[PDB]
Amino acid sequence: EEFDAIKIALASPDMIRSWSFGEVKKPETINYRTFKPERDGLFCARIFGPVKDYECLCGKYKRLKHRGVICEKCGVEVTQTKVRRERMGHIELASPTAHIWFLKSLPSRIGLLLDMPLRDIERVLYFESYVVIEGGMTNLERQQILTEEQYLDALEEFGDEFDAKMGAEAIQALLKSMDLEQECEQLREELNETNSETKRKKLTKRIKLLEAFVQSGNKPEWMILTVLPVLPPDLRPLVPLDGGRFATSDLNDLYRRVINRNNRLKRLLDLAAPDIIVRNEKRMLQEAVDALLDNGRRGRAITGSNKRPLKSLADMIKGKQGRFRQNLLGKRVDYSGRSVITVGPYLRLHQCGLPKKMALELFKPFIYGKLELRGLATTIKAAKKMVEREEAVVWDILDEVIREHPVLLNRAPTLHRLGIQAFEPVLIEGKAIQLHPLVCAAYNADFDGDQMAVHVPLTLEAQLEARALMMSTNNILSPANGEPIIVPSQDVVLGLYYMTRDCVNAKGEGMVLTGPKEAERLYRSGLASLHARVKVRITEYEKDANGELVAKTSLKDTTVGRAILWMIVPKGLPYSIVNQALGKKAISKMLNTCYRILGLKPTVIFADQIMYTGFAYAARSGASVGIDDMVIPEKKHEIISEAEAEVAEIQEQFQSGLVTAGERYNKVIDIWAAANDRVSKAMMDNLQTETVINRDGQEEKQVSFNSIYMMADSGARGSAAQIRQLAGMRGLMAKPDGSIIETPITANFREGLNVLQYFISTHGARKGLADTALKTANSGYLTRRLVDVAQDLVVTEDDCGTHEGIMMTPVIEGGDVKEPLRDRVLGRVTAEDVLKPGTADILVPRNTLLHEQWCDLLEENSVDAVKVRSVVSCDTDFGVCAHCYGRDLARGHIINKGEAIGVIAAQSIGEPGTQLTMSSIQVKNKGSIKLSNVKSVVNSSGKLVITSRNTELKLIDEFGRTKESYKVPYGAVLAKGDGEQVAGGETVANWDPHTMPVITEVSGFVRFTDMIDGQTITRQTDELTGLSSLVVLDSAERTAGGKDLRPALKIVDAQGNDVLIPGTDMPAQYFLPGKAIVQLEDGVQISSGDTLARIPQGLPRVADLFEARRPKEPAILAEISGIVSFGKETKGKRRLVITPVDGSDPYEEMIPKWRQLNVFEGERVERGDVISDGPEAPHDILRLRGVHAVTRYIVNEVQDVYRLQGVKINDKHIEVIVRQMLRKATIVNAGSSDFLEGEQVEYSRVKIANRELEANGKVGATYSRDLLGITKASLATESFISAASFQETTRVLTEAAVAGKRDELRGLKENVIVGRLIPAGTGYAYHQDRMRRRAAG
Amino acid sequence: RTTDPVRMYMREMGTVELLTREGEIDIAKRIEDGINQVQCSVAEYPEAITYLLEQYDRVEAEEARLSDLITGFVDPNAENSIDPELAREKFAELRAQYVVTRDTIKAKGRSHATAQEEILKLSEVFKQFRLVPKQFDYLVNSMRVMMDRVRTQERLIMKLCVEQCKMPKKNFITLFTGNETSDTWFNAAIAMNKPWSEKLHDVSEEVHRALQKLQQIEEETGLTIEQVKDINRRMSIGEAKARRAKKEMVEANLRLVISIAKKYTNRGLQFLDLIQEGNIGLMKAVDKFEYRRGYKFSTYATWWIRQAITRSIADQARTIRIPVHMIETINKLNRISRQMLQEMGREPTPEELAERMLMPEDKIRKVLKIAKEPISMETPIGDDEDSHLGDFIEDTTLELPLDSATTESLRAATHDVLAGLTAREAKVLRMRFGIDMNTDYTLEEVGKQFDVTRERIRQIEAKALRKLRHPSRSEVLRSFLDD
Ligand SMILES: [Mg+2]
Ligand SMILES: [Zn+2]
Ligand SMILES: [Zn+2]
Repeated sequence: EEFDAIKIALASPDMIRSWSFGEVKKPETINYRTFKPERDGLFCARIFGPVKDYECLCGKYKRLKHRGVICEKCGVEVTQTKVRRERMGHIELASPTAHIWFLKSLPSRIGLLLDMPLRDIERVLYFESYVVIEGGMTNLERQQILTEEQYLDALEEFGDEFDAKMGAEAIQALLKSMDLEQECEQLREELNETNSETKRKKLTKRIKLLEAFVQSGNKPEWMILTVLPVLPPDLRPLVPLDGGRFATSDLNDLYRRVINRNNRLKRLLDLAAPDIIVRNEKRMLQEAVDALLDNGRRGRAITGSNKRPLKSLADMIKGKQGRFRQNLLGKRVDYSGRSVITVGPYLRLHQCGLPKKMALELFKPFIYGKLELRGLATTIKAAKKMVEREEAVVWDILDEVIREHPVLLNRAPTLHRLGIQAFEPVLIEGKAIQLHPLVCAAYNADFDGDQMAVHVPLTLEAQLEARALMMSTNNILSPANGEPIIVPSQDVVLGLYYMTRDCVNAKGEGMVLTGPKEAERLYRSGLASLHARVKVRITEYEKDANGELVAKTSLKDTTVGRAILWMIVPKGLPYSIVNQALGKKAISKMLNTCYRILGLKPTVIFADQIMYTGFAYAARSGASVGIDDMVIPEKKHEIISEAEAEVAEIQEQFQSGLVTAGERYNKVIDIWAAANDRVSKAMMDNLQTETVINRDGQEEKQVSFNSIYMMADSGARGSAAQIRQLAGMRGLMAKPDGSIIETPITANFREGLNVLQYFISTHGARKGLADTALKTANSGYLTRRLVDVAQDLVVTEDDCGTHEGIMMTPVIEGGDVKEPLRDRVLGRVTAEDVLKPGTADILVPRNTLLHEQWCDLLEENSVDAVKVRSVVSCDTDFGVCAHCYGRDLARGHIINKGEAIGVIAAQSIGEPGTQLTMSSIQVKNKGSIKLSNVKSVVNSSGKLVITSRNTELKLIDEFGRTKESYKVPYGAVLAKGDGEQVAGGETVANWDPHTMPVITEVSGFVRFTDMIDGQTITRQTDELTGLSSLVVLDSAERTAGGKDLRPALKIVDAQGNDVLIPGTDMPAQYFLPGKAIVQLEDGVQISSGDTLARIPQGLPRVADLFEARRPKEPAILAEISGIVSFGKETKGKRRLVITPVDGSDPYEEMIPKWRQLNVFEGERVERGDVISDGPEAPHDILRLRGVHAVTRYIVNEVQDVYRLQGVKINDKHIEVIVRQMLRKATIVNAGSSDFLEGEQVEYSRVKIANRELEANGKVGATYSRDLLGITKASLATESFISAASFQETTRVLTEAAVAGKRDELRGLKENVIVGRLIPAGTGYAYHQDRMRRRAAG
Repeated sequence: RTTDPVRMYMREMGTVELLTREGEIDIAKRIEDGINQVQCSVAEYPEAITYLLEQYDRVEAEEARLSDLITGFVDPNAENSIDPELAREKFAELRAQYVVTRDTIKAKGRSHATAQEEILKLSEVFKQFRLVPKQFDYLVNSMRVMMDRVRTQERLIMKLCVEQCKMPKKNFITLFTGNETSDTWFNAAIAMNKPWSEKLHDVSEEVHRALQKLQQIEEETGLTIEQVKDINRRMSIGEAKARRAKKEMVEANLRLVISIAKKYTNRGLQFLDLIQEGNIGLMKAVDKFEYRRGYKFSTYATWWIRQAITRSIADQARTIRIPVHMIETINKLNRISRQMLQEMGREPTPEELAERMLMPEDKIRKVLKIAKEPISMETPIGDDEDSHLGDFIEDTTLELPLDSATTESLRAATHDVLAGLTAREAKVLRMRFGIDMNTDYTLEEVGKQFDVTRERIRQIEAKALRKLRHPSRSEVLRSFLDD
């Protein structure tokens, strides 16, 4: 069985000769009584193989007396009956025909080769016109079409000296004529002549085709076909039912029609007819052929009596009911079952309820072997009927076996890895699996009708895999982010909040105990309040010594509950930690810190006991919701009366006709929103602390004892808006239009809706519901795409010895920190030695793990930037090291190599999203201020104003780490300078949000030069004031006389000389586009910082983001540094006269100046400086920038997207899929291989790592790096089988076939589909054994 | 951008219109002319005439029949139930023109006018005999090949001489067509004193030897050479005539063809298949038609095509072939059902029609069991696209690992039991039934390998039962008793 690799190829004719047993004949099947095959047809036993034991069709030859005899009555043979499925017959052809995939798909492969278009070839091969096989007289030409009548002209003209024909035969002759060599050298040559772009591309295309056929050895004449295989029956069967009424394939008629039409054809070739019918028949032939190959491709599709079209061969390989997705990747399985699911509250972590008969059914051969071992059921039939008796020993044995035999657990959707688990069995008297409740989380499951299913660890390898990997102890932190996933959900947390609580009210205040035990004596004797602060001693511990506990006791005035709750503490911990009412977040950090500090099991056991005590006390705690908990505040009516009077006033205004309707819309909607807010304040203050309870004092209040509020405060259920829904008016309503309604709701659920109000609720209700139904497909589609890219990657290595990657800095901008740079680093490994602001204090030797000792040790330090051996900066051929990744989250340690990184990345990423679609500047506080890469000016007011748009202001703290960062317009007006100290709450910045200022940093007289009324401009003289200038019109409105003359008001000295840009020799006057209208007159002065002019006025988003979708409106960038001016004057678009400092000027491109410009016609930029506005292209960024810019860009982008919904995932998940979007770099020079072609950046980095190495200095070729859209990148891959499995398979088949492709079974998909072990993780070891075996031969 | 060759062929037959009513008779005239002129090609022959009474007395002397052949042979058109008396008349006169023609073809040679017209009379007395089926065609295959042999010798010598010589061809043909018997041309070519012809002159003995087997076939075939050389072309032309002329008629009535076809293009099969078979039935109506009957041609092929269609759909058109007899009786059934419905107002029972159809309920219920068609695995009997019917079937042939364990534990116990047996008999019991072998040994061979005794072996069968059956090892068998 065992084999190394696979290889595609064309089927040569002699290959079917080499596969064949017999040409076929008449198509009939059986005798309407004797339901038995006829011969040389479709179910002929003779050639595919025999049906029964050693019998001919009549029964003449049998018994092995006639061992090898073929029956001379029927020509029927003697053998076993398995070879049916390995053999294939064949059929010879009366004509030749061509294969369709080499025709009809994009680039033709055949006329492509020939430089003859398709429809030409059609018109030949629909048999409607002839065409020159060969210009015998070169008077006519090879590849020359000659109509049925023009052919005649040439015919009676010449006769002999041409070959000019029609049909597959002519094409055979031609392809058989043409050489590969001469064309190939001549193509390579005359490329040199004019390698114009489309031309050169086409040259390359055909050249490749040529040398491909050369080197594969595949032949073009074998494109044409004269023998065709045949399929065996049982893939196309014919089978009965009770009525003697059968069932058949979609296919058998295809062969039936085909063979019959051949029969007709040959029959009519015996007879020397006109070729008209010959044509008609053979067109029916090719019809039947290519419809077999693809029914519903070419013509009106073919149906039976069904009127459903008939399934092609191709269809069976294709879509989801294609093989790959239907029965090769997902599969029915033996030894499994399913169930409704209920809880086991009392259970332990490892345990799972198990309806015993399920295991009974499932653990059959175990106990049968066990009874032959015991011999009570000596034989097996005895075992069956004894099983059937229900002997108690059956169950004794079954408990005996089921011990330590672990099991699997499956809910659907198994969206991420934790949607299935593996527990130990425990049996139960019922048909209802129990489970440990807390893990509804990972399943997102609930006891409302959900279901689950099971699978069996038969092999011990699976047994142990299970027990070590999917034992629940293993996996309790998410691998995506570092939180526990066993958060105690709703009731437990609440009973907890009840206990650990501090009334003043109940009783028993200000006494002393030795420890919590006698408080239990009280409380279980029922003597003290439990949520009641009272003095007592404790004795806690701490491992302050080198992992050695530090014992001591002392007092606390603590609640009785908290005192008791200490009792479970495992011996490391303070009492301060247990000094509050323990928000759900609190419990999270509890379990966190326990695991962080001790290890797993104390936290485990702690957790179980916590669940248990929660059950106990929340059963004790007393809990109900009712109608008197539901309280509405009183001061609500007259607020609504105020609203009524005010809307009546605004009604009177709109009646009067002063105020408009949309104004009024915003007015009314805002004031209703304010009313809702006031009601919210009312109800919250009237509920949360509504409770006045007195202890040894007149009056005092504390947190409420109402059920509803404590449900809200625990985070178990409820929320302030939800309580508003039941109690208050809940906001307002958007109709399905997307509008928002003017009259919100008045009453609540407590009072009772209106007819209309609920009728109105309906709209947005159904809206959100259809969204509930219909956002998920996006997620699954997305998900399988993502993983389809990224399976191939697994850790290669431990250290790649590589060099620095990207820098790490926090994301605090807009407000405060949004990822602590602490948190950014977490588990990562440096790029380099790294020091402290106390300088020259290195702590990594270029790389260490960075654990919370380091994280806090350097949170002390005010360092705020570090670099890391990046995911992408890694350089291993075929994968990576482990260092460049760092730490396993869900473990909590550096990965040991050999595990799939892509899969968990996508499960991290796409799992959550299912839910997740659903002027001036003002300092807040005091601190230093930083503005860099800045050219600005002390304006005429005495403050800084920008001349370099790149600048943005920051609020730096007094230390130096930024508090805020905010953009600032070009030439905006400040009240402050850089690197100063200024009070919080101050509007430093100001600008008209419509102006785009034209500040003059030169100071000087102004004169009306270059510019004339109505010519380049208008002259508008303000009716308002009296002071104006020459008033510049827009692109269109100026009269075209001076629209080819860039208008420029001009600055000069007294002498009329242009005031140079001070310090530079560049003159300083402004070429004015529209809206830059100046306020001063001729002869007047501007100063430094003086405006001459003022210039007035989602989920699929992320789909576009990672797809590398490239927008419609680029905010384009400076291709190269140096000065620039504008280009040709708008034949559709204007252009851009580049002028480098020292390079070459000519590069210009179209500009829509209908979309605003940023730079002006005498203004300089640096390369990579933005020029237009809108969105931009990342492709340009990579084309211009390196890696870190764009990398950082999109990671920040989409992390902000999901962090809107408050969703936390680490970066490397993102960093890694990027490198799979860069599997290719396009070449620059040549000499190694061909000139440019997009080739593996990996293999590029090899050949340069060999060829530019001492092989040469360089023969080879520089390159540029290439992006690929994920869905195309996937396809654009070495392996084809993966590429055959998900999308656009057919063309992939062809493209592999043409070239003699040969896969090598490295990928996950590749080695799964073959039924081999993984080349990674578990079978990593075995596979690398195979690796160094092949190394070892 | 039309993709449907329906349009192609309706358009391109659209080229040709209907040509009738003398073209009917004028293709007929050209073709009967070609026929009678191939028979004039037959009127000419040399010794080749040693043909007619040979292969005709071939069929006479052995009691010439009146089954299929003479339904093929002469049966003249009257512009019958063959008489056994007129046959015996016809087996006497033909022998006379033959024999009186032989010596008169040997009298001075062949160019003789009275003899020539007596051979034209020999044709005339042959020309009462129609141009009738296969043995004629076989008697003509004779000529089809004898011509090709003549041309084979041409090809051979044209190669050998003209491809080699390659300048000298003029004088060769001249002196050769001139002399043709003796080697008087060679030295006539070589009077011009050609040294390379002297070099070849050593091989002249073999050159006229290469002419010997040239002239050998002359005896081996027996030609008047010019005569056959005319006869071949004459009949070739009498063929070509019809081969052209009929195609006109064929292109004519394509619209009758397609029209009649598109009655039984109910959804029975398909357009063009009916159309093709109609072309067939036509072309066979074309081979046979008489204008002489004086009727419109349409009627004729309207029969012929109808036949062809009517049974081609019955042959094909199903995944189940049904022979025609069932088809016919199904037509009986379906028609009579409807009359009985009108008569009844309701569905008649299998018995009522067992009476009226005139056959018994056996065949009724029988045929009723038969007449339905296969129903296509890929149907989604799952109304939603979840289950195409192909899934729910069972695989009822293969195997049970449970029964595998059953039979394996069995055979294990079998041989474990056979271990406790007599050695003299152990061997026997192995080979007697074929245990542990591909074999089947039961008898005399054993008699010679071991002992000729045969029925004391039977007594030892009784022995072994007694050794075993009496509860000694029965208990382990009895667990397989339930099998
Ligand atoms: Mg549910
Ligand atoms: Zn047989
Ligand atoms: Zn690495």
